[PDB]
Amino acid sequence: WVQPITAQKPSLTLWLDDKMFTGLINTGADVTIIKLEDWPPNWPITDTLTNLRGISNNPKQSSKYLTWRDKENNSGLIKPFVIPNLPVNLWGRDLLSQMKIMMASP
Amino acid sequence: WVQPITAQKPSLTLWLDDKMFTGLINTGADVTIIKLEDWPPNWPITDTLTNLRGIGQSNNPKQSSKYLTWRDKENNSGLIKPFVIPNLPVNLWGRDLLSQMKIMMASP
Amino acid sequence: PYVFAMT
Repeated sequence: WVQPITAQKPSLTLWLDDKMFTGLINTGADVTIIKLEDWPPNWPITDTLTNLRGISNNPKQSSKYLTWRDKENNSGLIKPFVIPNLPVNLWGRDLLSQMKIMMASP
Repeated sequence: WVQPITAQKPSLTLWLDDKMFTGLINTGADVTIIKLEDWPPNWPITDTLTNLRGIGQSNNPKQSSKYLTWRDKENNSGLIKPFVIPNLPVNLWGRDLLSQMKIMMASP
Repeated sequence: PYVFAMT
């Protein structure tokens, strides 16, 4: 697939385990973040010793790895962080590199 | 040019006016930010009543008073008016600049 | 505007 970078939020819909999530393609983040409001309560969470420097939070994280699958049936594993009070899910480079996504200009 | 998205910081060097800056390609940001530590002191900035919302919120950031000519190594060029923020680790190229560069994201 | 750097 091909997506131009515009002023509009660049967006990606995929499956994490058996649930569909939509999120922002975020080359600025090393890690993927799902808003807690979207997180199925039965999926176990853990504390981390991580610090997320923003524009600072100590995120919880998925206890298990999740299978991501896209609409073309590419798939892999990510262990996203889970943070409340976020407006969008953020697809980070942990996921984006597994998708072999390139940036190109003419 | 073509840059694959990896675990490493995706990086871009260009001129803003007559100065070279390097920054993080950040499709996650609507606007471009230059760390104050990098900002030429003779370049005027202004107060804004805007809010930069992310993991947290930076109220009333400064912004370049003038538009800057951005230029890349192939002599493509255009204008951006970046925000200027202290305590940041990298300059952030946002989609305001990236859309002017006609950059595409593509998977095989 | 929204800004997502989390080194």
